Amino acid sequence: ASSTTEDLKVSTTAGAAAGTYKINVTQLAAAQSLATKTTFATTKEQLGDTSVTS
Amino acid sequence: LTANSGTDNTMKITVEGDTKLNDLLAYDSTTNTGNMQELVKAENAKLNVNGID
Repeated sequence: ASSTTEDLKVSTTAGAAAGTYKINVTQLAAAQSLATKTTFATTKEQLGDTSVTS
Repeated sequence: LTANSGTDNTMKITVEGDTKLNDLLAYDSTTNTGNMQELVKAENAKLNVNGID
């Protein structure tokens, strides 16, 4: 398989059919990112309580 | 089901010996009616070389 664009990459497994396909991409997958609101001072200062052991 | 390029390669399909499958696979491109929708439309290449079409 060969593509006319470099924004689209194409590979072929075993069993395809010959032809020409006209791809239009409308949206791209994203991933959820969650950030703590309360910025801290150091990456070793304790965050959870020290009363509990697990 | 995809055919080759050009307008001399439009398909007219029929299923003989079966009825459910014929309800599934049956198209007629002369009248543009059948049991199968048409995603792509056949065309010919048109170009112009030194003023000859």
